[PDB]
Amino acid sequence: NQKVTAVQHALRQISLDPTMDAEKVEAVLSVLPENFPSDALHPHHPFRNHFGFESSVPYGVVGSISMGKGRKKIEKELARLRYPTLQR
Amino acid sequence: PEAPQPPAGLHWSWWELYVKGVNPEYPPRQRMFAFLTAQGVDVLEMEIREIEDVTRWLEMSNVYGEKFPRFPYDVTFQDKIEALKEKYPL
Amino acid sequence: EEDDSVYRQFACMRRVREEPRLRTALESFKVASKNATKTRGRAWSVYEGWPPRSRVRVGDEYSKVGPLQRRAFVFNRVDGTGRRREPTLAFCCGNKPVLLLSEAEFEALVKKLPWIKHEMAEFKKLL
Amino acid sequence: GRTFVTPLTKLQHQAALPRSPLHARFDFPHTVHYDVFWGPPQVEEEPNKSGCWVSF
Amino acid sequence: CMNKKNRLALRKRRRRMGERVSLRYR
Amino acid sequence: GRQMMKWYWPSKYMLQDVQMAQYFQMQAMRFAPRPAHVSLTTLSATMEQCWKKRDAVRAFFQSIDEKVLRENPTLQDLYGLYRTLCPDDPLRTPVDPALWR
Amino acid sequence: TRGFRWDLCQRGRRRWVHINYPPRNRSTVQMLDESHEKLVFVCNGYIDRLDPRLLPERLRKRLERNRKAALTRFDGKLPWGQAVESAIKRIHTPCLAFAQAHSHHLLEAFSMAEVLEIEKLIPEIREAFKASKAKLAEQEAQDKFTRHVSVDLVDLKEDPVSFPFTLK
Amino acid sequence: LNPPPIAFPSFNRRCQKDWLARRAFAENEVNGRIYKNVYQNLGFKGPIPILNKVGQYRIRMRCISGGYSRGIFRFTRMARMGMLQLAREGWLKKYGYRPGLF
Amino acid sequence: ARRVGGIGRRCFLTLHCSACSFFFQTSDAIKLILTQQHHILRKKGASKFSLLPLADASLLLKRRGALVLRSLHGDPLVGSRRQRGEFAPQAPTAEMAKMLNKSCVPCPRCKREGRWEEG
Amino acid sequence: AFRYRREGQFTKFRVHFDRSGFRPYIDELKWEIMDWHYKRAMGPQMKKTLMSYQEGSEKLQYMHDLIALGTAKAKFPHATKRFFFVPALPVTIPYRRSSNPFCLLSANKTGWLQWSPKQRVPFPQPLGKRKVGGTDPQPPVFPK
Amino acid sequence: AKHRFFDPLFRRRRLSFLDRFARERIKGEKARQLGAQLYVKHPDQKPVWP
RNA sequence: UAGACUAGCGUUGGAGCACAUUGUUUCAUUCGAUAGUCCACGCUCAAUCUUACCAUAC
RNA sequence: GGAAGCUGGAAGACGGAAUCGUUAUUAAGCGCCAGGUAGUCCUGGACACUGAAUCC
RNA sequence: UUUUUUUUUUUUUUU
RNA sequence: CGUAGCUGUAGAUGAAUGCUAAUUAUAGAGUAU
RNA sequence: UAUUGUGUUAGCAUGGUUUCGAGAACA
RNA sequence: UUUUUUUUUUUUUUUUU
Repeated sequence: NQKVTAVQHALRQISLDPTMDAEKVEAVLSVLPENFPSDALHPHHPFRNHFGFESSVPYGVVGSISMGKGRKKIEKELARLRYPTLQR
Repeated sequence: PEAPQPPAGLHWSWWELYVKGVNPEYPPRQRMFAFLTAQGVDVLEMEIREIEDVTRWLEMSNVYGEKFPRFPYDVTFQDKIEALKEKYPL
Repeated sequence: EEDDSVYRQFACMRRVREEPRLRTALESFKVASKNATKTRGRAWSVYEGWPPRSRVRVGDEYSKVGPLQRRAFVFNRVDGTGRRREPTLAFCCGNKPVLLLSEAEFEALVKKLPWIKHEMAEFKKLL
Repeated sequence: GRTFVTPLTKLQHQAALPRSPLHARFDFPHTVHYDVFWGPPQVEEEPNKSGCWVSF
Repeated sequence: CMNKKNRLALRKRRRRMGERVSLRYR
Repeated sequence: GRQMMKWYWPSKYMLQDVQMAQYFQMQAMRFAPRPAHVSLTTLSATMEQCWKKRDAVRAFFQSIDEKVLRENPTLQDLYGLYRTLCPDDPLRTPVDPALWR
Repeated sequence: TRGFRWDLCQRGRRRWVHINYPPRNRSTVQMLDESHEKLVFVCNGYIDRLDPRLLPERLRKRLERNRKAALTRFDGKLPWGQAVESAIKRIHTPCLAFAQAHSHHLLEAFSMAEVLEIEKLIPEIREAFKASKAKLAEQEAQDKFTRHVSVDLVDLKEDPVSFPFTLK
Repeated sequence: LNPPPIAFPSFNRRCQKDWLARRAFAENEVNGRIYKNVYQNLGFKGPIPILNKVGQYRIRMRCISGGYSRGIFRFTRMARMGMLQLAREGWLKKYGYRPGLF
Repeated sequence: ARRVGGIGRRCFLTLHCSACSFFFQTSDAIKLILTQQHHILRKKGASKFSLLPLADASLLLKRRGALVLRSLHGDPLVGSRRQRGEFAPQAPTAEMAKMLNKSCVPCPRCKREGRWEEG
Repeated sequence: AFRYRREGQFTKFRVHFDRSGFRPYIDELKWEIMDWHYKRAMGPQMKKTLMSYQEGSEKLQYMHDLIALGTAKAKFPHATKRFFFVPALPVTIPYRRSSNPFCLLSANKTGWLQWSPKQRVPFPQPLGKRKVGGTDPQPPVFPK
Repeated sequence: AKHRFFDPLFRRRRLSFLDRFARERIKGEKARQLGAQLYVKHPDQKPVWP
């Protein structure tokens, strides 16, 4: 899903309105997260590297009174970060 | 007779039944759900230890009447409701 | 292994390679932090702008050093939660072992004042 | 008031990360070891199962 | 360490760690 | 704080009730389908768009050297998918060293 | 099975005026029910003071060295009045105090002369309450922001692993 | 006659009181460190009366299948009779309990 | 037989110096820093000047001086009765070495800056 | 010298509980002993209610399927059996969703498990003539 | 159909009081008054449950 | 054919816990009586809680 | 409550009489810790070394 | 080991 | 590891270790001579 | 994730479980 | 390696103003 999304969104800049005459080559290479700084990802935390990647580890209770719990409000934040900090 | 359970992914969620008080058949919890929902708090994403703590005050202040809201350090029952709302907006 | 022949020919990749100094990043953080926490930042505002203890009437209140009194004593007492506001009247010497609370208690004292006045005379004055 | 930078956040800013799986970050041999607990469904989590060390 | 057996053990133990404690009585 | 809490027996007045009304509903919804296809839907209805603009994207790689291919997540995937529709497409003498493709 | 605290076996802060807590001929309390704090009652007072002037040359030298010094020594007073009771002067004067509702603890006492002075100063003390009300509004705005909390990072949070980034 | 149903203990006021202090200490555990930090920085030793009723030492061992507050271990969490009945009912065999050895 | 240090001639109370050749136990460390207080105070640049009287050489040998030195030295070798087996006391020279080097105290042998080390 | 006969002596008398490879067992038994009584009391009761009304039992199930999915996927003609109701009970043990592919409960997508109508090997096997506690509803009687 | 689970220890106790209710003689008015509000109705048929 | 004998060796003092006589508004309800379900009893540890007791009051 | 420095003229060389029992890595000495969920015993539990004699 | 050492021993382990 | 072996002192008629103006450590609190 | 009163007369001579003290197990 | 969101007593729970 995350490979197709990047590719599909990139075709918009390649469709004609042989060579590109080196004028609009950077346009297609600017709308992707690879060659983009990670400083604007969160205005409340201006830093280079703050966010990591989420894991695929199963979570939750097999059967109990708390089946529909999942992750807590505060737990979801650390699930998408490399590691917790104490700068906030 | 019984409400549906459309959880995420699966088709059964015991958490919503307990907080709503439909399965446990606990009158104190049934009246608590209609009260917090009107205040605008996300009760569905609350801890198990905190839901019972608030429910105890609702029943205690009902049978004996709203005349003993005393708490340690001079705390009012309204402060807890406001504080919890911020942590659980809607 | 890094090739410098590609980053020089493209501006998009140059930004990623460039590492802004901490000074530039810290400047932006201050603005964002203040905007979010607009209603926070000051804790102790009963600084000397009004000097603590009392400011309206000070000196010779309850120090049992001479006959009669000179002036009264009024100030505010912080509540246990730090949100409520109530006045204060009682002041023995600095510690204030006894507090008269807000005017709710002082009102009853005036009503009971004539009752005690007529009782103390016939209580033990004549014996 | 003061707004200092924590040491943990400082390290994050200064870190040359790789650009995709085919790029070698380090330039020396290194072995990574970690203990993973596997077994029947336990009612409680087993502690002391999050160690990670590197040898060279 | 109330008796002379356990109490003297503490003094002897410290003597092997690079300390000198008087011994003498008890 | 969490060490002392682990004592005594748990509560007994919070068990699941054996209600017949909820039993029938569970059985009825047990045979539901799984029409998720979250990943397949994204790929589907996408190959046609590339085929329409096949000539437009043909010149993209001609003006870009192999050394410039630094962003593989967006470029390597695009090149691989493009070759699926057109197995034969010799653009120039240089080619991948059997590593990136 | 020893005691919990050793502070109860010591004399606390001096009360200035000494009054016998257990009453013998006390009247009946009135009012002071809704408040349930600081009940009003009448009792008998007993003033006491010490003037170190009539002491002998032997004991006066040591007493002054402990009282008028950089720091207090032996509480800045002699032991029990085994021989100094001759110079002790005490005058009986009716007084009153307040006690806690449930705790039943003595707070403080006031002399009869000081009680009458309060009545004469009623006009002077009543007007002083108006000044406090003026600052009530000013302090409300400054004391409300006295709560330090961490900056909220979530912002109704995104799932920003790689995608979404074009969505932003 | 009929040995007790070991899953559900009988009523006991003293047993319930011990668990009450556990919840109070957990919430106040954060405040305990703050009181020690302020005194350490200033360099003055003073008492903390507030910790008397919410202290960690107020709680002590108790028998779950019981209500006595003596003769309870941290491994079994049961009294003399609690372990005897549990072991004789055939419940510890799965957990590696061989009574053959002394 | 009854040697000090045991079979392995242990020494968990002495600290070596990088410069010159001189070692002393932790007992003498307290006296050295207190005696050389004038140099330390002047190095940095009343409540601050509280230990001035303790700098006297004769006062340390009196009854009052003997108690002051013992108060600071808590005898780290002595501990609780339950500290048995693997839970045994280690060499406390790690903390002493840091303070002795940061305070910039001169060595009695040769006047030098921070040159002490664990040993 | 017996080496194998004296194995484990070191970690019996000269080792701490928190500094050894031995794991606690009380935690697992806490949630295991309680669940046994739940299945015993509610076991026969659930089956009795299911068998109370023999005929017309499948009508309720058929109508319920028309509201959840709408189209009856398991529809069959009048000359074919619909289904067989199995008395199941809910799960009370708070098991963790482990990532073990060989587990029997990690892949559970429902809060109900089958119950054995008959067992030949009782789990709570006594070591003597003693009975199981809580298995005597009727009070006793004495000759008097 | 509803069937609320109850403590097994309470089941045997319920029958003990009910057995001697209409069979044997029970002394004291308070025992009958308080005993006629806990074991007189089935746990599943109660209006309120703790 | 045990105890009885033949070796070794711990005691009529000063000290720790406990039973008991004498104090107590409260000084922990108690076992067993003479070869012992008797003295660290269900004290595998009492400086608050463990504590059942008395005082005080809601 | 535990331990330590200093100080030291607390009460004891009485009795070869008598009562408690050991089936030998027994008896007699000496040394170490595991639990008792802060410290907190001379008892109980538990390991190791020297290890004699008699008619039992 | 004739340019070698410079010395007491424990209660799980070289699988 | 303790009594070691070995080896200096007095081949002890005088080695008893409790009493306490005073400090070491745990603990929220164990204080006054 | 606490939740169905009583730590009170009455156990040797009517008691369920456990156990101390004395006696016994052979063809 | 990076220094600031606003602010009136000798009378900082000890002094005859």
